[PDB]
Amino acid sequence: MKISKKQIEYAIEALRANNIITNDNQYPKVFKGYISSFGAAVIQSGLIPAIIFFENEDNDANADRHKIIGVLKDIINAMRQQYTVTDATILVSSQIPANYSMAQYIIEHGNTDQLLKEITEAAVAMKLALRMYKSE
Amino acid sequence: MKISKKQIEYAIEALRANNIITNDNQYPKVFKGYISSFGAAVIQSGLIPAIIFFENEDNDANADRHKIIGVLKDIINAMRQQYTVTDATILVSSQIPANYSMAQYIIEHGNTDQLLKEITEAAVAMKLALRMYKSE
Amino acid sequence: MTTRMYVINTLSNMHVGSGEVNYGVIANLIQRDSVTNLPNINSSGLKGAIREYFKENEDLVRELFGSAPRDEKTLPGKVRFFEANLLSMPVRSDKVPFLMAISDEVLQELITKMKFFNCEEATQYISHLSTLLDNIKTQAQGTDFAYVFDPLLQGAIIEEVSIRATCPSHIPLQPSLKKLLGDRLVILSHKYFSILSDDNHLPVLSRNNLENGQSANLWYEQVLPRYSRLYFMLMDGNAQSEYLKKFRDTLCTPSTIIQIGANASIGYGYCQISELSPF
Amino acid sequence: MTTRMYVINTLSNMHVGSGEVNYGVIANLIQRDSVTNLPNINSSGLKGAIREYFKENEDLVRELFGSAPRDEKTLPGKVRFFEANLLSMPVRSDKVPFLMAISDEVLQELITKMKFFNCEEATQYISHLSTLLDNIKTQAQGTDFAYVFDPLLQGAIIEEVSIRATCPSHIPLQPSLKKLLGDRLVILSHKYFSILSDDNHLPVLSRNNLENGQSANLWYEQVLPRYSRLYFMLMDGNAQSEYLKKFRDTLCTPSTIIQIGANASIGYGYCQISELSPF
Amino acid sequence: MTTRMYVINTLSNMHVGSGEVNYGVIANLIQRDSVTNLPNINSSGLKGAIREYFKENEDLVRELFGSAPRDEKTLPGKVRFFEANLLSMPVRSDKVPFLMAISDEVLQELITKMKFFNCEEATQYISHLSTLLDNIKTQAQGTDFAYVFDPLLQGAIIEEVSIRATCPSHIPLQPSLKKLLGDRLVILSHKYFSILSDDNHLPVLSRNNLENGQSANLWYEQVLPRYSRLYFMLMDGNAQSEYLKKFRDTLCTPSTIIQIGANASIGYGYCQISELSPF
Repeated sequence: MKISKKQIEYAIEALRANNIITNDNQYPKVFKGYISSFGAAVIQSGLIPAIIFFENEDNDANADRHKIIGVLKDIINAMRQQYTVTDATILVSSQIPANYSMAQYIIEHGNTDQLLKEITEAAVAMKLALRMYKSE
Repeated sequence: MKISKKQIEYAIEALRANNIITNDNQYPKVFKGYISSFGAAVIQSGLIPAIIFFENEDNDANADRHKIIGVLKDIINAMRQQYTVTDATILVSSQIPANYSMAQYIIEHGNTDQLLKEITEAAVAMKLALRMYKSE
Repeated sequence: MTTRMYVINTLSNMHVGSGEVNYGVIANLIQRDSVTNLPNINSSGLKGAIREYFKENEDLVRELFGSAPRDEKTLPGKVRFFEANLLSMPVRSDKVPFLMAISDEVLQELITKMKFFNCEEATQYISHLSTLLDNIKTQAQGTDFAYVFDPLLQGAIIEEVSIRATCPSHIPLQPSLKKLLGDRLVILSHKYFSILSDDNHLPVLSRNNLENGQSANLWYEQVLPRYSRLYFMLMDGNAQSEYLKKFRDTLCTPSTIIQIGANASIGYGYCQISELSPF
Repeated sequence: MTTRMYVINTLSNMHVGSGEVNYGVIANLIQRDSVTNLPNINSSGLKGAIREYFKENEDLVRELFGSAPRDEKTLPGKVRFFEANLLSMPVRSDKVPFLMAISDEVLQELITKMKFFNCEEATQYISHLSTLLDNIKTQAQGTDFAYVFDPLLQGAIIEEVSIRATCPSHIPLQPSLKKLLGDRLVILSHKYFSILSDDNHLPVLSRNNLENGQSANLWYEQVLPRYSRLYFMLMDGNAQSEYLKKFRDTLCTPSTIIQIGANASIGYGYCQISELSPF
Repeated sequence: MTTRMYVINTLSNMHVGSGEVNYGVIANLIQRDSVTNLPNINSSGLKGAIREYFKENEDLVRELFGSAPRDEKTLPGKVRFFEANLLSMPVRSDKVPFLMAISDEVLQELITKMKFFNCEEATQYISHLSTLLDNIKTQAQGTDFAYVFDPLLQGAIIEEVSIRATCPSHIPLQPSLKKLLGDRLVILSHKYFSILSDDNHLPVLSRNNLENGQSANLWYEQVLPRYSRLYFMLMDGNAQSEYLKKFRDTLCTPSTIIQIGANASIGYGYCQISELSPF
């Protein structure tokens, strides 16, 4: 496992797009813990349980916790955008619909290893990209 | 990777400049491990993840681990100076702005081959120059 | 008398830590083979662990493993230790607590290694393992498969809902092969085995450091599951017969447990080493 | 009859030290080619290892390799040992555990070396290799390529360089070329192979020395992956036919394993030597 | 018939011992020209190598090279060998494995030496080389340069000195100049060529002597990278037409390989001599 600079760029763009990094290049402190907990849940419980937990918006948490799932979808979409025709025959290169539920997308597409690898890549990229910024 | 004396002097000046060596020629003992581990992190994780890890200032580290990234930038900038400027030279003798963090610079300027070589040599110079001082 | 195959049966979880900075979830990962990316014990670590076990017998260690790092004279090691490649990994199921998971490519690598190195009892093992491999390939016809050799273990979920077991009632599993590879044996396609043996599916253990009852650190550790089987080759050099016999007798006794890897004080990596039984 | 090509099939991870002070992460580096910067074995190391294997037959080593370093008389060696250049290297894949990677420039170098030296079976190999290379150049049309010759390996990924191998249906792979270049063979551009074979992508292993459970040292070793293939030329001088025939028979016997490089006691650098098969 | 230029075109790594006192690390260093500090082979070395190749032809050796040492007949040699100067050297690149590096000063020295010796069929060569050099100087305009002659090879990186090779689309390279100076040819300043061929940049190899696993001795050797091109002038005195013809044909035959250098048994210094062609 080695995270590419392109993945970090996608993570930065997605964090800015789903209103996580402010215009002052700062983020709420709880999102680092959110991302670490998501990684731990993914490895321990599974993709479906972790994505279902962090896709919730009725959660009374201290911040908009679904934003990391939105950033995940944005990173995966950007990754699938740069897929080659050689890759498109083996990998599912389709862009994940924006309104579509990420957990529902995973479930309807089985539980393929491709989605798990993409989720793990994007989670580590989110971790590093958040580490690049300051936490106020 | 032979010892480059000029890079050693650059490392000495940068270590003094980024408040690592005290007025009495001593440094926090943990910085030895920081310098030693940075090269391994670059080799076996990637340059961007290693820089992001060592540039973070929200760390639970015994000292200011981010000072080594500033020293690295100072050594790299000193090497960009005294570059033989000619039409055929591959090396970009453009100095890294102080306002830009090191992680952003490699992200925005996507010619990592020069940056990787410079960062590796600067880290070797760092480790070799840290040995002139007391390991308190 | 020269080359021997030994099976490592781990009585607890094993962590042979690689020197790796992972910035994802698992801070400490285990060593993986440079080619097949399967968990393995580096020959240096195995030699160090076995030498540590025999440290009391100065003569045996000096003659078989070599001289100590701090010595005026250095003595070349006589016995050659090869890296311990993974053979069987327990996989969680629904019908049974755990099955012993092997892959067709792992079996191919084992047959190739036995052919190349000429183990002591290699001929019959090579013949029967080969025959089993052609039978499995004939049945599979390219598609992914999970083949068990007990009719009771049919439809078992091999750690993943996608991987369901079926019993091919044409492939006999000989008793000696069962002894070598494990009791409840499932042979998987390489896709299935690599899915089951990757960094997202290997067992992980959570650890934290407390300071006066309050947590200071928190990290995740990757371990090789308990009762896993790894095989390594031992080459007798020009070593003395007496020391070699003592070493083999001590290594292959049921009361000998060797610590391999990290976290010795908390029980990680206690193993039993068994010589390749005659077929 | 003078010049024959021998292929080195490594059974373990090989480390041939270069004696270069790195001052960086990887203190111990492996030897690399003078011109192509590919991993290689110096002919001195090859000669020393093969002499060490044949040290029991004192007459044969005196006749072929020459006199011992301490000997009142000096006798020049009759056999010419050429440096072993990397032919194919194992690269991590997803469909299969690993692929046999070769670059078009490595193939061009092989063709050039066979033309210059005129190996025993050079003509047919040069003809078929040139046809393969011309077909590859026609198919690629100057772009970056990754071509596999089994239709089942289409879309196989190279892990270090995140590309997937295509299947050019127009190009045949002759069985003797498969036996020479390795099974599950992928041919890719020089850029891809150079990235796959640089210092950052070769297997680097962490090692330490423990003193009463406390770590005394720490260093990193890089190795050439197991199952790598290397080729070298063997030119016989006015060597006696009897000793030459015994040498070839013992060297190419499947029971013969030669240790080239360092870390012998931990099973590093064990290889098999085979001749160029008739086409 | 009076003076012919010959090109060496080494197939392996050359080590010609300078035999001089050492101030430094490398115990064995290669010969260099006193004035230009460029790698060179002494005329004595060339004569010895070619004489050893033709030793089985007693009459040819006696007629061309003369009497053997400690022979009482005292026969001088009818052929005069001139010092071999380094023409082209391989240089690491990124687009291609290596590049053929010829410096403008070596080209000027080649033109000057061709005019001085009045080499056979050298008039057209001198004229075209002078046109090439004049066009190069016109394009350079006094600045350091790196010029390639293939549109594919434009933008190649010389790793050691970090200069990008541009393609001058206004200068022609005639086919005979490609045959002489080499394939994948880059023309650079002597400032860079001196750095590329100094003692810190050309390959240095560590070599060992082992005694039952104990390192008896240690030293370092430096070698000239393979595929290097060196040129020397042969003054064929008015000798027998038949022996001169046989020697020229044997030398030019692509089946010939001549060993000039030290480490013969480990394949150092094997070369293919070719004479100047028309144009």
